[PDB]
Amino acid sequence: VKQHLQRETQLKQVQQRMDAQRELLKKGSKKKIVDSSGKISFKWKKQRKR
Amino acid sequence: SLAKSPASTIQILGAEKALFRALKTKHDTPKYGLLYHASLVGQATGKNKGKIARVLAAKAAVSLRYDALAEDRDDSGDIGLESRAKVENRLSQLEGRDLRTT
Amino acid sequence: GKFRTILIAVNAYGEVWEFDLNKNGHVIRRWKDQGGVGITKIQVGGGTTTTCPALQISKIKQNRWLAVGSESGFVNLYDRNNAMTSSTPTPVAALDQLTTTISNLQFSPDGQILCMASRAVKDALRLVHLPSCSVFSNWPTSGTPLGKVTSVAFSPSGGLLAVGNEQGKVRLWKLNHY
Amino acid sequence: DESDSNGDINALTKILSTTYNYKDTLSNSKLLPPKKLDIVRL
Amino acid sequence: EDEEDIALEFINGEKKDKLVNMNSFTSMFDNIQNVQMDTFFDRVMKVLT
Amino acid sequence: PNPKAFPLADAALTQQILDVVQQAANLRQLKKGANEATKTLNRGISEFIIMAADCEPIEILLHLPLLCEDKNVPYVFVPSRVALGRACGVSRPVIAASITTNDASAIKTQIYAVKDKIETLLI
Amino acid sequence: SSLSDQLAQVASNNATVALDRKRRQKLHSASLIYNSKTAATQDYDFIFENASKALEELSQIEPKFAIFSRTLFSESSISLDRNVQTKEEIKDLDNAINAYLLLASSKWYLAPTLHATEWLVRRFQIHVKNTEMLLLSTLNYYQTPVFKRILSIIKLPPLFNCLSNFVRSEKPPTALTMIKLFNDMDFLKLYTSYLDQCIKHNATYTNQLLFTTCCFINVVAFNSNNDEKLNQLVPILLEISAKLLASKSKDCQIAAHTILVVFATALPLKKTIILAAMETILSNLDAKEAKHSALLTICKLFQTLKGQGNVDQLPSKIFKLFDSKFDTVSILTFLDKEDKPVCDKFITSYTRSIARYDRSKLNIILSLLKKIRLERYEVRLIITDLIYLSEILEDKSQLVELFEYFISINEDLVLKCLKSLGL
Repeated sequence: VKQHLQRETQLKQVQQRMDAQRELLKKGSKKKIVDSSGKISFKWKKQRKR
Repeated sequence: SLAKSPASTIQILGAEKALFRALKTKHDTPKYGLLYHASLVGQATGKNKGKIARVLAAKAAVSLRYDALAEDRDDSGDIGLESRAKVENRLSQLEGRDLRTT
Repeated sequence: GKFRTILIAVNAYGEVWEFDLNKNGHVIRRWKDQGGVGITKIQVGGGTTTTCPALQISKIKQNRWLAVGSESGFVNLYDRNNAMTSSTPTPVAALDQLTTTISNLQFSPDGQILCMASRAVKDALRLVHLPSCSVFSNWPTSGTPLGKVTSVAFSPSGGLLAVGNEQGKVRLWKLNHY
Repeated sequence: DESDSNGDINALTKILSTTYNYKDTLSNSKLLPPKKLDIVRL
Repeated sequence: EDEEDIALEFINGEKKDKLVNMNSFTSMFDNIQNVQMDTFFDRVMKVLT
Repeated sequence: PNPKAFPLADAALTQQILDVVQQAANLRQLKKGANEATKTLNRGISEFIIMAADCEPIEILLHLPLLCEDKNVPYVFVPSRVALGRACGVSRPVIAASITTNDASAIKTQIYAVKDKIETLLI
Repeated sequence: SSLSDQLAQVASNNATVALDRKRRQKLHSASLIYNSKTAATQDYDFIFENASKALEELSQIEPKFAIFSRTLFSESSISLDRNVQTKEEIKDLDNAINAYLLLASSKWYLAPTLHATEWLVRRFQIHVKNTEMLLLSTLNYYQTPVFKRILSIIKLPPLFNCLSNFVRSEKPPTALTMIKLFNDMDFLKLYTSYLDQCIKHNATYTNQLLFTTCCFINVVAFNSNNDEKLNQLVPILLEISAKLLASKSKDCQIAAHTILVVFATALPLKKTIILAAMETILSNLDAKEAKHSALLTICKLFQTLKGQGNVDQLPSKIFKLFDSKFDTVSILTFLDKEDKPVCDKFITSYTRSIARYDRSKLNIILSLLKKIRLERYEVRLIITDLIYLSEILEDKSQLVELFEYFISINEDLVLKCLKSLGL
């Protein structure tokens, strides 16, 4: 059971980061910020997609 | 249960086998499943059959649910009927869009 | 020689109060705009107002068109005659050609043209025909040196529309029908 | 053949035979047509 | 009162007209099969309105 | 106004919601529409659920609170679908929506405060 | 010019003279009902005997094929060739074909009709020599396998390149493509020629009229962008409107009603054009469905009419003719109908004409005012006209009641009018 659950969380992380990448691809007006501990993130300009 | 499920499922519900094979080997997903024999798709033609399968599936989810849970039912198929009007319209307009040049 | 001023205030959420001012400030009427979560600007037009200020108390008219411009880029246009008498009204039209944040709602003095303009990106202005409530479709094209519009000013009589953008320049256009 | 010499029926034919411009001009009816501005930059 | 005020009253009394746009007529090509042309006229009227 | 949705917020809590969802969608940590919320709930990633108490008919999202009860996730209604649409940032009425999970957001404190509020109401 | 160019020219000329056995097999093989192999085997006698039978059944169903049986289906018409008779005879025979096609355009849902036109198409080469009129007459039929077969057979004249790309497709052409077609202009000119001919022969019908009017509607639709193109498309559709008005078929007049309402709401027009239109519509108004439709159309015409003096008094003869066709009872009925289409400007011009002309049906006037809601400026205008009639005409209790109604409802504008003129 233990390795079930840990593999589960690992795959959750993989899927989350990979959907972050997809979103990166899709559309909009992105912005790349290096958050204080040194970690990248993306913020979209306030914009209603038509 | 059937209303419990979301739209994309009710689209794909038949050909779950090919779906899972595609998923576990990274080919491209099927599209029709059991709603093939629905008469709407039965007049659609090709890529149109796919698009109509999708829209009909969504409207099917709506109608399914409303018949399923509503405390107060008219049993007259009003939501389904107007839905059929909707998808009929979407169909014929899509059909009318021809892809070639004139 | 007798009139009255009605302040019309708008909290962001979408709740619109209407006070009068002749008697000390009381709440004449309160209603909820339909939708419009992030609401930022409000204007009235068509009669007389702080954008077409009249000349003598004989020249004061009662206003007809109400515009609620809201943050995602929307505009809801309202007809006073039935909004006031329904006290939980329905929009007469919705304009959402724009896509960015709304900053400037103004009217022509007549109330025939509703000039809306955003502020977050170049080329962000459009004019709307009333009472059709329909956006005009031959201006402004991609060769209109607008820039980030920040202030929208008609003139009362002449028929000019002066628009002022961020780069530090206003620009003129004259409407001919006026 | 031809010889030119209660409502009729040839009124439309005649009037369109006469007039050269149909989107009216003489009006300037103190109203503003939709979907078309008359705008001059300055 | 004054002439500009009459003109303002003219603008005010003007009421809106639902305009035509380039794709607001296909449903008749849809329902053109065996329906009465009076009904067709009704259809066009209510599509405008 | 609809006697079918049981938990329905006020103006104040509606304001709080629609704000949190603006910033969520502005980050794209929000998923939209009833079908997609249904997916997420079954995914077990749904942080919580907003619904719109003015969709005709109402059943077509009335089904979800079944899932919510089962999976122990908060769900609330707000009374204006056009509001929820222009809030989440699209061009249509949006009868439902759900906020997802990501601990790397700059909005964890807001999201838990709000879900505290909705829990308070629901319980 | 290129040698091959001039030779292609010559071929297009000579495409039918069955010069050789091969080209005879090809030409004679092109045909409608049968498949190619049989359409090559079978013979003139077979075709003609069956066709004559088909003419017999069709003359039974509709008795006016008889002269066609007289001429186009005679044993001589077995004998004769087309490609050697002189040009006078050719224009003659084409006129005859046009007559037949005009008539046969109405009954295409019948295998006997199919066989008759089959005889024509394989004996006279109508599928190459009278294609313009053939396609026009059959054009309202474009989901059916008959249109399939006919398109597939025929070389399409330059005005049909849309169908040209549709030649032997699998699915019928779509209204979108057909609307492109009609959006072209010279094709509209040809179509109007066709409809004038069809009207003057007075053989028109529901399917064709509905289709063609819907097509014009969508033409002004897709043209609604560039007001210039409409500024040059006005004539065509107006003359077709007038000529449809010329008919005696309530269907034709209400089709004209439709095309007028759409064109008038898509362009701002001139008052003279509008009033002339209303006049002729009324002048040929005969039926009662036409009455109702014309009422709606006239109302809309005035309501969309915009300019200086939108509420001017209706001219004299026009006003008398309108009263004659619609005494006040019809008007009050249409008004107190619950549909309530905006018709106030028409109402007001009507009232101004009544006051300036009739001076008697003032109680009808007040009833109408009590029945419909108006707007301030035209109310002022009507009041001013009433003031003129009070100051000129002898005082009338009905006029007093009119003033009283205004006093009950909006006396203050009456006061403003009095201060403009009077005590």
